[PDB]
Amino acid sequence: MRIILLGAPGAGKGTQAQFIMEKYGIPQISTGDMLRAAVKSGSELGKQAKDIMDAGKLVTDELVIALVKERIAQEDCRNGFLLDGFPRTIPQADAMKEAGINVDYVLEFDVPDELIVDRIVGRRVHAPSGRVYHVKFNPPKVEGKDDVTGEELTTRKDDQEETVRKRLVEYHQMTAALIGYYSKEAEAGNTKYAKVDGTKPVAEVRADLEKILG
Ligand SMILES: Nc1ncnc2c1ncn2[C@@H]1O[C@H](COP(=O)(O)OP(=O)(O)OP(=O)(O)OP(=O)(O)OP(=O)(O)OC[C@H]2O[C@@H](n3cnc4c(N)ncnc43)[C@H](O)[C@@H]2O)[C@@H](O)[C@H]1O
Ligand SMILES: [Mg+2]
Ligand code: NA
Repeated sequence: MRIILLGAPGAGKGTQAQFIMEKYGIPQISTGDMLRAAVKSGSELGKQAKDIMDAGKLVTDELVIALVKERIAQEDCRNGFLLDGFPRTIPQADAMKEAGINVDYVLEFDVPDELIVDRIVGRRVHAPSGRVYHVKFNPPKVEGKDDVTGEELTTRKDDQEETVRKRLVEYHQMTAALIGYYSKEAEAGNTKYAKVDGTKPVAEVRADLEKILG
């Protein structure tokens, strides 16, 4: 199974990705996670993203296309994968088409703009795994600690309010058009498309997605 997650910043894509990965045993391909990891490790492919992400801007198409192409060539992607943050622009989507990368589901996470800032400012992450928490809405069992590894959670450098607002502008300017893109693909029978209410509690969004994915 191959899946794309669409939605504004903070819509809950990464949170729900964890559950989908487990049930269907496919890896999460998170371009945000991959870019942050490249910056942290000083990897030649992706370290350039540091200043761009801090500015709340999109990394160039060619860089993230290269990162994704490298990542889905791995053997753990041979029987399916979950795309989380990719594609993020029309050219990124067309690059997938050009490469002949078909998907089975495109899942849109709907959340009002007014909820995004207070979600992201409370976000805490376990970088090695991609797991994320919220200090109020979805906290760890032990404050500041990853539930699975017990390792110390961190705060992303680009998660302050002003940077979030810039990300939201970028989204509406560049990324929202992917709804129509994959809605059109679905009408052609090239994939299924489904929209969920991302304001529901985490477990209910999970249940709604499970009902769609069967
Ligand atoms: N293809 C690409 N092309 C170009 N540039 C790219 C790129 N991909 C990345 N980049 C670059 O990387 C930068 C950062 O991008 P990115 O890594 O994607 O961060 P983002 O834009 O802020 O949005 P996320 O996808 O991380 O949020 P999410 O939808 O996964 O929600 P989450 O589960 O975390 O949840 C949010 C919070 O709410 C909580 N939460 C989750 N679900 C619920 C719920 N139902 N109820 C209450 N709280 C919830 C969570 O605990 C969490 O705290 C970009 O600006 C860009 O520079
Ligand atoms: Mg994500
Ligand atoms: Na398909």
